[PDB]
This record gives sequence, structure tokens and C-alpha cells, in this order.
Amino acid sequence: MWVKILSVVGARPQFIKAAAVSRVLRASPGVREVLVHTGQHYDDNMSQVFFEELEIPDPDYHLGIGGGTHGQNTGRMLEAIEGVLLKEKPDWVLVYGNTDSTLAGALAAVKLHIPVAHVEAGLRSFNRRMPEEINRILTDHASDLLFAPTETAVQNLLREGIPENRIHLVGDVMYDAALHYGAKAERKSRILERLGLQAKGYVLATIHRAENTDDQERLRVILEALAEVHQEVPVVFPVHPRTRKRAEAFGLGSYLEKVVALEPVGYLDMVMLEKNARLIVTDSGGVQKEAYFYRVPCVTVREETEWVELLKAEWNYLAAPQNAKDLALTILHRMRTKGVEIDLYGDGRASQKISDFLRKV
Amino acid sequence: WVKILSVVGARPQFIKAAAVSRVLRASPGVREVLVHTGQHYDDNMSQVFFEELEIPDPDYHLGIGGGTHGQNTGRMLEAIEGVLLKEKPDWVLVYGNTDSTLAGALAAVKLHIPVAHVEAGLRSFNRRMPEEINRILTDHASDLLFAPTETAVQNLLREGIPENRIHLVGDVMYDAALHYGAKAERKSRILERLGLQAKGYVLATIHRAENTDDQERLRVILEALAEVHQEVPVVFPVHPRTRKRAEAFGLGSYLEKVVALEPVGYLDMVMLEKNARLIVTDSGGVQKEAYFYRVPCVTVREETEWVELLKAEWNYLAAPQNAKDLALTILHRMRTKGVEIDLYGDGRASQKISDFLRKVG
Ligand SMILES: CC(=O)N[C@H]1[C@@H](OP(=O)(O)OP(=O)(O)OC[C@H]2O[C@@H](n3ccc(=O)[nH]c3=O)[C@H](O)[C@@H]2O)O[C@H](C(=O)O)[C@@H](O)[C@@H]1NC(C)=O
Ligand SMILES: CC(=O)N[C@H]1[C@@H](OP(=O)(O)OP(=O)(O)OC[C@H]2O[C@@H](n3ccc(=O)[nH]c3=O)[C@H](O)[C@@H]2O)O[C@H](C(=O)O)[C@@H](O)[C@@H]1NC(C)=O
Ligand SMILES: CC(=O)N[C@H]1[C@@H](OP(=O)(O)OP(=O)(O)OC[C@H]2O[C@@H](n3ccc(=O)[nH]c3=O)[C@H](O)[C@@H]2O)O[C@H](CO)[C@@H](O)[C@@H]1O
Ligand SMILES: O=c1ccn([C@@H]2O[C@H](COP(=O)(O)OP(=O)(O)O)[C@@H](O)[C@H]2O)c(=O)[nH]1
Repeated sequence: MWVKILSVVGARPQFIKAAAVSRVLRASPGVREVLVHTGQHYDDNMSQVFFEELEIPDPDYHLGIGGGTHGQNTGRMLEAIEGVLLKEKPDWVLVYGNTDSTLAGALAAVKLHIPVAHVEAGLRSFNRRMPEEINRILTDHASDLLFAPTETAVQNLLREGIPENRIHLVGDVMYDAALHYGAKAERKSRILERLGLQAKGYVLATIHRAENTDDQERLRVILEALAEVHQEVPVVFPVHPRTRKRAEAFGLGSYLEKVVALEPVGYLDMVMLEKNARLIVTDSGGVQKEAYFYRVPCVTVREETEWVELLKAEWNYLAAPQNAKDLALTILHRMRTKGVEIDLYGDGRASQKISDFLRKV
Repeated sequence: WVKILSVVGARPQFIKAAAVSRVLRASPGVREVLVHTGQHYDDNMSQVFFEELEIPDPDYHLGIGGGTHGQNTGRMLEAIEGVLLKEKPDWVLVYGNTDSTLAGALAAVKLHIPVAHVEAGLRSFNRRMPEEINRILTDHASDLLFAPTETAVQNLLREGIPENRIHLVGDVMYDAALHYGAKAERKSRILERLGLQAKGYVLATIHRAENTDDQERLRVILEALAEVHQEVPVVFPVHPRTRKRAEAFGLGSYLEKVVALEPVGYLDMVMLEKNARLIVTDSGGVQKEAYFYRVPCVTVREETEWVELLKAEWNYLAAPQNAKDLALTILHRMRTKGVEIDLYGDGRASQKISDFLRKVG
């Protein structure tokens, strides 16, 4: 009767995915849900605020593992998570996205013959030097079920020999999350007030990819470009903590004072800020999809994206950070554009289709 | 001129590394560093190979072993990453498909260090095996893939890995057998010491987890060997996990009904394999080695990765379901030979491999 579904989460974006799938498994007939928090994101504004605001039950476990190397974080999460799998003996392990926590969770489980489902599977940058590309490839190939959010993602899995019958195109659970919590965002978040921002009276930015923040010249191009954009249209920038650290370390911390820079915000503020932005500048996977949700034009500050449908649809645009002034003009040019009318990422019921496919198989 | 670091951990890894390291020591300017994970630590599992096979002492002994998948893999991951940051090698070489192989590849790849997999692309199609996971994830984590067979090339192509990263080089274990054959013949008295002549016994090894971790499959095997022994002597160098399982299950007494040894060194092993009437094994290398010597083999498994041995009739699977049948199969196959065919290359897989590591850029 009770299938036990154990969820491994470690990062902000995973807490948000999980909140959509938890909601649905909670009120599932005879499903017990166990939640493990790897500890990867520990700070109040990267972790706790999402459990509080998205009504996610307290983790059954917090492994408290974070802030080391790839080897340390992964290695220990592997040992710790196995310890919990041995105690809890679940029927399914679900992993999310593509961090070291995703891979450690999966790898812990497959070695115990515990089935593994990958929520958000089959995405590819085709840059194998990226640690996130390796995590998603190794995760997909270790899983038993692959919950694809797009047709591209499905073709990507088929191309690497993974069979039809283990792939389910379910759309994106982060679209579910945006539907379920938008109202709560309306009636709780006053961030437009607190910042004194008029709706569609600003540009919203996030930047945290390692290929953008570890490289001084890239990080400088971006912060220069955003400060120019701000002269013309205010830039709001909840600054990822690693990004903050890197810009302080290379002596770029002044460009952050020259825009409206914030510590990281919870999901409800973020929804509000995203919704009411004239345009969104990001290097985030989640934020670029979210821009499309609200039909706000987007610029992706990378050489590629895994979300190729947003480019085809013209809601999203690549601007690699080679030149501060070029990137500024690209941003400012794109804010009076829009994309075509199209429905991606499903019906807002990816989580429920996932719940269903898990009680059958 | 270029630094190549090897991660070995267990007996079959030392035998493969031996062949390759012999070629690399000849190569102009190539420094080798050798990391022994600690996975095998008994002297007749580790030390003996280093001595008889002329392998320089490991540059590092991490001393990890005896734990779960989680524990070993995790601790190895962190530890190898430690060495790799110290040694900053240009290449990491990983062999076969133990937990050490995988910790090796994962440590290396998150550090942007090229990984070459010796013995790449083999597939059991059984994901319950820890070792199937191991080679799948290793192959997907590698930049070079030294495949030993045309099957393994095909296996890799079907999982989306490009032709340009796959090289069919043959098997370094044939290079091994070839180079150490005269030495084993000259130095091994294993026959004298046991009181055996040629062709007047049967050699057996068993250590798969799937065979040893399950009481009833192990009983089947031990009883079937005990029966065969009544008809033709059975010589059984017993893996320590296999002995420790036999003791914990009460099945110790079966090992008196055969010629049970402690594990032997490569030199004694060659002589045993060479002069056997039939080999019965759940081992990877031993299957191939039985064909090296034109000795019929029986593989006490549900599948093998070495499928060409079945097609050429050198080998024959016999899953352990029934003591009486397993014994019968074993005795029947004594009367068979395979077809004359060359497999596994010309004995210079190690040179091809060295050649590729140097001229890769
Ligand atoms: C490039 C890359 O690999 N990315 C992977 C990465 O996600 P990601 O890039 O989106 O990181 P991230 O931007 O922190 O999260 C966004 C969320 O935070 C919210 N968000 C953002 C900022 C903020 O201040 N407050 C806030 O609530 C936003 O509203 C939004 O909902 O980790 C994910 C994970 O493992 O699950 C993978 O699915 C991704 N893989 C892909 C392919 O997109
Ligand atoms: C089933 C499986 O995955 N197997 C993998 C496994 O090796 P394996 O199954 O062959 O274990 P194993 O039999 O201990 O050693 C054989 C050698 O020991 C010598 N040997 C054996 C017994 C003895 O007493 N003395 C001795 O010298 C023999 O002469 C012989 O040369 O780990 C390997 C590794 O990671 O490198 C993978 O390459 C293998 N994958 C394959 C695909 O064969
Ligand atoms: C999951 C994994 O990596 N499996 C590999 C491992 O099997 P193997 O059976 O050796 O797996 P482990 O390395 O986990 O060792 C199993 C157990 O054997 C005992 N032990 C081990 C080594 C030793 O010197 N003394 C001793 O007593 C310990 O109790 C240990 O836990 O190496 C074999 C080589 O022979 C390979 O065929 C297997 O693919
Ligand atoms: O709660 C948190 C999470 C992360 N970080 C910082 O942000 C970095 C992000 O690294 P993490 O391992 O979390 O993410 P990855 O880059 O591996 O996806 C960490 O190293 C820390 O410097 C932080 O300050 N607080």
C-alpha cells in the first residue's frame, strides 16, 4: 500500500522543484514521503526561507554537508545519504536538477538497488567541461526513470541510448510551482514597496554561473554592463553569495553599489520581482523559464542554454559576456522585444503526472 | 614532459596497470604517479602482484577498504581528489569497474583533468551489479575510452559517445599473459606443491557479490564443486570475501571437499589456468585467460560482458540454480573446445594506449 518516496535536495532550485512534487505526494492516497536535505545550501536566504514560504515539511534529515570541494561535498553526501537509505529503505529515490547533491543521492541509491527517478532529466549544454553537464549526464545514466520537461530533453536522452520506456515527458515542475504560489506571492510580498519600484519600472538580474563568476574578465564585463543599463533603467540584482564573494575578491564590489543590489530573496519576492520586470538578465536555468512564464523578455548571459525552446520562441536571447558596452546595448535593445504565443513546460500538472507514473511503475 | 596518474585498487587493476606501466616507463619524459586506493590490502591480494609483476611501489596508499559502496566510494572520492590537487597530473588512468575506478573518474572530471578508461564499453545489461553502474558512469565521465572488443565499441556508440573518443586497442590482460608467460613457467611450482599434473584437474574462482551475498546461490556452487571434485580434482583459490561469506553462512565444510587454497599470485595463477582441464569462474579476466590457453570455460553467471567467448564456444554460462545441474554442465563442458579465432588484439594494447595518451593534445 504505502510506497515510500525519498526526496534528495540540496540547493535552492531543488527546494522549489521539491515543493511542487511534495504538495502532490503529501495528499497522495498511500504515499509516504521522506525528505533529505543534504545541507549544500545552509544560509537562511538560500534554504530556510523556501521551506517556510513554500510550505515544505521539515526534512526528516539534514546532513549538514556544504562549502568544500567537489570531492568533499560529493564524497560525504554519498556516505551520509547511503546511511539514511539503509535506515529508511524507500521504494523510490527522487533526485532533482544537476548539483553534487543530485549525483550523490542517485549514486547512493543505485548501489542499493533502490530505484532512482530524475526530476528534470535530459537537459544538455553540450559543454562537457562544465560540472553541471557531468552531473546531469551521470545522473540520467544512473536513474531508472527520467522525467523530461521538454521534447529536446527527450531527444537528448534517446541519443545517449536510454530507452523510450524509461522516459516520460511530463513538462516542468517549476511551472507547477509558479502556478501554485503566484497568488501567495501577490498577497504576501511587498518588495516593490520596500524598494520603491514601479511595476515594469526596472530590469531584474541574477548572475551566478561559475564560468561567469570565477573569471575576472567575464565578471567585470557583466557588472560593468549592468551598471550602464542602470543609468537608463534601474537594475535590481539579488546577488548570489558566491557571486558577491567573487566580485569582492576581484575588487569589483563598487559596480554592485551602482545598481540596486540585494542579498538573495525568497521565492515570493522573486515571483513579484520577476512578474513586474521590464526585462530579465540572467544566467540561471530557473529564472530564464520564469521570465517566459510572465512573458517578460529575457537575456541569457551565456554562450548556450539548455532551454533551447525559449530561443526558438524569441522570448530569450544569448549574450556572451565579451564586451561591457555590447552586452549593455544587447540588454537595452531586447527590452522592447517579445516572443511568439506558445505553451511550453506543460499544463502546470507535471508533479501529478510524476506521482501517477510512480504508483504504476 | 607529461604526468600520467593511475588509480588502482584491486587485484585485476594491478595486473592491467602492470602491462600499461611497463610501456609508460619506456616512454620519453612520461612521469607516472600511482595511487593505490587501499581497496585490496591482503598481501596475496595486493603486495604479491606488485612484486611478481615488477610494479614500482605506489606513490600513495590511501588505505580505504572493507566498507559499503557509499563509504568506500565516498572516502576514495575525497581522498583521490586530495592527491590530484597535489599532483596536478595531465591524465588520470582508471581501469576496469570497481568503486575505485569510479571514485577516480569522478575526482578527476570535476577538476577538469582528462580521464582515460582502460577496458571501456563493457556491458552486462544488469544494473543490479555494482560493476555495471561503475563502467557506465566511468565511460560517460571519460575523455578517452580504450575498448577491448568490437562489442564494447558498439556499446559506447549506442550510448551517444562519439567515435573520436573511442579507440579499439584490445586487452592489456592479453599483453599481461603474453609478457609474463615465460616467467610464470620458469618460477612457479604450484603444480608440484599441490601434487597435480597437467589436464588432471579443474580450476575454479568465485567472488561476484551476486553469487556470494546470497546463501542459496553460494551453497549451490560449493555443493556443485564438491560433486565435480569426486570425478576430477577441483582447485579453488578462494577470494577472502568468498571465504568470509562461506563462514558466515555455515558453508565452510564444503571447502574441505575440494582443494581450497588462499588466493594465489599471477605467476601461480597462469600455471593453474594453463594446465587445467576446465576453468569454472564467475570472474571477468579469468574467462578471457581461459581462452588465452585454449581451455574450455564455464561462467557461473546469468550473463557475461565477454560475449564473443560464448559465440566462439570457448565459454558457456551456467547460472547457479541447482547443484546437480551446475555440476553436470561443468562435467559436460570438459569435453568441448571452441573455434580457433584471435581475440583481444596482438598483445600491444598497452603501446597503442601509450601512443594515444601522448599524441592526444
Ligand atoms: C545551469 C544549470 O545547470 N542550472 C541548474 C541550477 O539551477 P539554477 O541555475 O536555476 O539555479 P538558481 O538560479 O539558484 O535557481 C533558480 C530558482 O531560484 C529562484 N531564486 C533565485 C534568486 C533569488 O534570489 N531568489 C530566488 O528565489 C528562482 O526564482 C528560481 O526558481 O540548479 C538546478 C537544480 O539543481 O535543481 C538545475 O535544475 C539547473 N539546471 C538547468 C539545466 O537549468
Ligand atoms: C564482472 C566484472 O565486472 N569483473 C571486473 C573485475 O575483475 P575480475 O572479475 O576479473 O576480478 P578478479 O578475478 O579478481 O581478477 C582477474 C585476475 O586475477 C588473477 N588471479 C585471480 C585469482 C587468483 O587467485 N590469483 C590471480 O592471479 C587472474 O589471473 C586474472 O588476471 O574488476 C576489473 C577491474 O576493475 O580491473 C574489471 O576489469 C572486470 N570487468 C570485466 C568486465 O571483466
Ligand atoms: C564493488 C566493487 O568494487 N567490486 C569489485 C571488488 O570486489 P570485492 O569483493 O573485493 O569488493 P570489496 O573491495 O568491497 O571487498 C569485499 C570485502 O572483501 C574483504 N577483503 C577485501 C580485500 C582484501 O584484501 N581482504 C578482504 O578480506 C573485505 O571484507 C571487503 O569488504 O574487486 C574485485 C576484484 O577481485 C572485482 O571483481 C569487483 O568488481
Ligand atoms: O547557503 C549558502 C550556499 C552557498 N553559499 C556560497 O555559494 C557557493 C555555491 O557553491 P555550492 O556548492 O552551493 O553550489 P555549486 O556551485 O556547486 O552548484 C558556496 O561555495 C558558498 O561560497 C553560501 O554562502 N551560502
